[PDB]
Order: sequence, then C-alpha cells, then structure tokens
Amino acid sequence: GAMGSMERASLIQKAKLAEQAERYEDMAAFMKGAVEKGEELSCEERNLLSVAYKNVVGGQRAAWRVLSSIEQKSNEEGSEEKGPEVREYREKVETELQGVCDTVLGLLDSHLIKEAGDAESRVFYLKMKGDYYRYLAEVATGDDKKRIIDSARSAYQEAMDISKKEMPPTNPIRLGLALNFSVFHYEIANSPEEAISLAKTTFDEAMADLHTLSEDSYKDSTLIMQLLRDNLTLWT
Amino acid sequence: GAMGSMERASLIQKAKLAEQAERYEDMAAFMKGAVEKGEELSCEERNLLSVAYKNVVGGQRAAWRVLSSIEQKSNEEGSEEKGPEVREYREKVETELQGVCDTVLGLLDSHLIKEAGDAESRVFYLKMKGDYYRYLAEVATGDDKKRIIDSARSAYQEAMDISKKEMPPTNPIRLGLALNFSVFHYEIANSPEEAISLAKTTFDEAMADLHTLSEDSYKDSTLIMQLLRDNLTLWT
Amino acid sequence: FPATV
Amino acid sequence: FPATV
Ligand SMILES: CC(C)(Nc1ccc(Cl)cc1)C(=O)Nc1cccc(-c2csc(C(=N)N)c2)c1
Ligand SMILES: CC(C)(Nc1ccc(Cl)cc1)C(=O)Nc1cccc(-c2csc(C(=N)N)c2)c1
Repeated sequence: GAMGSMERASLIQKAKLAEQAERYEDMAAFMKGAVEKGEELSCEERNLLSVAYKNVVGGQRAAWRVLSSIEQKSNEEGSEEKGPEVREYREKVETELQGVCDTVLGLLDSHLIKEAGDAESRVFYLKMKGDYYRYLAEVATGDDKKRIIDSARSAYQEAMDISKKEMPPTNPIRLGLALNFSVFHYEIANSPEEAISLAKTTFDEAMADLHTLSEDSYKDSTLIMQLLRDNLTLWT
Repeated sequence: GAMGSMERASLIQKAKLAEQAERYEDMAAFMKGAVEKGEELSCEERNLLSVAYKNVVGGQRAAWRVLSSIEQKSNEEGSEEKGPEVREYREKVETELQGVCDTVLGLLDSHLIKEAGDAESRVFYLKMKGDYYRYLAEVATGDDKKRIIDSARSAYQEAMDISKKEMPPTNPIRLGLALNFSVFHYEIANSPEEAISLAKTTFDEAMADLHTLSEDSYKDSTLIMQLLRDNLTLWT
Repeated sequence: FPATV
Repeated sequence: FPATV
C-alpha cells in the first residue's frame, strides 16, 4: 500500500480535498489507504469511501457503455470490418472496471463487513457489496455470470433483511438500498415486476413514516423517495 | 513505451474511441504512442494530440486552482493550523501537472517541431510549446520562473512571426495562437495592455479578411473571433 | 438509465 | 478565467 506511510487522519483530510478538486481517483486511493489502517469507519468516512469509488466506477461504466454500443454497431449486418481495436479497447476499460470492483469488494471482505455490527454500518456495506457485484454483472458474459448475479442478490437480500428489522422505513440508507435493489431486479435479474413492486412498497411505507421526522430528516428521505418515483415513472 | 507494440493506425483509432468515451488520459497515451512511431502527424492527428493533452492538463489546472485557493486561505491571518496536508496535496497535483507538461514538451522537442516545415504544422506545434510552458508558468515560483515565462514567450513569438508571414489573418490556427498569446500577456507577463492590443488587432484584421471565405471557413474563423471579443469584454 | 445512489 | 483554445 502506497498510503501505508501516511497518517489515517491525513488520508481522510486529503480525501476531502480531492473531492473538492473533483479528483475522484485520488479520493478513492486515499480512502482505500484509510480503510487499510484497519480501524472501523465512521459514518462520514463510509460516505467518503462510497462517494469516491461511485464516481470512479461511474465514469468507467459510462465509458464501457459508449464502447459497447460502438462494438455492437460494428457487428451489425452491413458494417465495414474495423479490426480488433474496438473490442480490444472495450476489453481494456472492462478489465479496469472489474479491477476497481474487485478492489472495493476486497475492502468490504477484508475486513469492513465482518467488523460492522451496527445496522447503519452493516447495511451500508452490504448495499455496497450488492452494488459492486451489480457492476460486475453489467459486463459479465461468461461461466460465472449467474454466480455474479446471485452474489449481488445475496448481499442486497441480507442488507434488506437487516434494514427492515433495524431501521425505520424513511432511513435514507434503507431507501437507497431499496432503490438500487429495485434497479438490480429491473436491469440485471430480468424481474421488472419485482423491481416495480419493491419501489412502490418502499415509497408507500416511507410516505407513512414521514410524519415522525424533523425538517432536515424529511428533506433527506423525500429526496430518495423522489428517485423511487422517477424510476416508477420510467417503468410504467 | 507501453504502446510500442501497437500499430500506429490502431493507436489513432483507439484515440478516437477514447475521445468518444471521454477517456482523455487514455486518448493522450494513445496519441503519445502514435507520435513515438516517429512519423509526422497529419492535421487530424495533430488535433487529436492537442485535444487529448488539453483535456488532461485542463483538469489538472482546475484541481490545482481549487487546492491553491484552499492553501492561501489556510495561510490568512486567523486561520486554524491544518498541518502540511493541503500544501502536500497541492504539491502532488502540481508535480503531476508538470509531468504532463514535460511529456508534451518532450514530444514537441523529440521530434515534432524539427520535422515540421509547413506553416500549419509548425505554427500549431510552436503554439503548443508556448501553451505548455504557459501552464508550467502558472505554477512556477522558483529560480526558473522567469526562464519558463521567457520560454513560453519565445515559442509564441516564433509561431506569431511564421503565422503573419504564411497564413491569412482568418486562419483558425493563427487566430487561436493570438488568442492564447494575448492571454499569456494578460495572465502571465503582467502586460494587460499588450494583451488587449493583440486581441483587438487580431480581431480587426480577421474581420477584414472574412469576405474571402466559404461559409464553413467563415464559421470556423468567427468562432475564435468571438473568443477574442469575449476576452476583450472581460478586460475592458 | 434508472436512478441509483 | 479568459478563453484559450
Ligand atoms: C445525497 C446522497 C447521495 N443520498 C444517499 C442515500 C443513501 C445512500 Cl446508501 C447513499 C447516499 C448522500 O450522499 N447522502 C449522505 C448521507 C450521509 C452522509 C453523507 C456524506 C458525509 S460526508 C460526504 C461527502 N461527500 N464529503 C457525504 C451523504
Ligand atoms: C473547436 C476548435 C477548438 N478550434 C481551434 C482553433 C485553433 C486551434 Cl490552434 C485549435 C482549435 C477546434 O478543435 N478546431 C479544429 C481544427 C482542425 C481540426 C480539428 C479536429 C480534427 S479531429 C478532431 C477531434 N477532436 N477528433 C478535431 C479541430
């Protein structure tokens, strides 16, 4: 680890600086270094970790989609053979994406999840595990594709079970988990009806619990509720 | 060179794919590989090279500015000591920026400029040399700062002299060179009057030559003329 | 693409 | 910042 000589607190400070500078690869490297110090992460620190890698992998996914689209068109009837370059470069980006996903999954497995006992930490990490298996699933085509999908499903399901037992229905982690598990159903598991049911039930149960919240908690919860509605509108 | 085993044409193809995917670091690496094949660059290839590195260094410059601003505030009277981290991270980004600039300047010196005999290639490369010394000047503070500034000035001046002899006043390379040399005067050389004079004279001489142009050449030239006007409006 | 967080 | 190309 090239961050092994830097203080944990300095890594966290520099992750925040990297965020301000929109240097998300640096942010992710700093937060990986912080995780590798071996201490549990606070709430703020968990969100720095997730923000960093979500931005990095989000850019990779967008690039992969562009290249996959070009590749599929190069393979339509009538196309002019362009050689191996489009496939090669899509493969390059894909391998880099898989590497980022494997890095995050490795941090969760060594040893963030096993030390996470509070619902807010454990659900957050299991959601991340489902998310990064989902990104692996998006590019998977081989003998392992079904197992990658089931790994995402299993992580999301454990997170869901804990969240329903231990968090209120407006908890933003619970809401974001359900949002993403619903997208997993729609886009990965070929289960649009499950996706729609989950989004609707999550939205309605949250609606009924909003009366318990402060103004600031209300803003946080209704933001994610709007994303659930947005997806439902896309899908119906 | 990690691109030494890839065909020149494949590098150019992949640079264009990387552009479509907004993967500008990859684009720059592919175009560096293409330059290192040793052949001269066509017009399209020169612009792929410039687009790639301008995007990479542009992001570095934006990050450096954010971090420099934070650093200067941490040094105002009344600030709470935050330790060495802001300076360290600004230094890290600065060193990476200098490295990119040195890489581009190295490609121009080995051996793009010395083989560039046509005005459109030679002026383009000398403009690039002025630009990347200008970016080095933006972060320079040491014994070498005046020499870095004079290196930018000298490259811009040679490009200007060739452009005035060999290109019409509406040539977009000539216009973009003058735009950037004018910014050099204003922001680097503490010569706002020279900056304003150069922008105005360039604009007026271009205006008078627009009547010679096709519709498409007119669009290209008037686009850069508008940038000259935009700067003049900022400065007056 | 659908929204995720 | 001023425009450059
Ligand atoms: C806007 C959004 C996306 N809602 C969300 C909802 C669900 C889940 Cl699972 C994840 C996110 C979000 O980020 N909420 C959030 C919640 C708690 C802390 C931080 C944070 C601290 S620090 C920090 C930073 N970027 N410096 C961010 C950010
Ligand atoms: C819009 C702008 C910035 N005007 C400009 C003006 C002056 C100077 Cl010196 C530099 C730029 C520009 O880019 N003009 C331009 C001119 C010639 C070729 C290409 C090109 C070929 S291919 C390609 C690509 N991005 N694939 C671009 C692009």
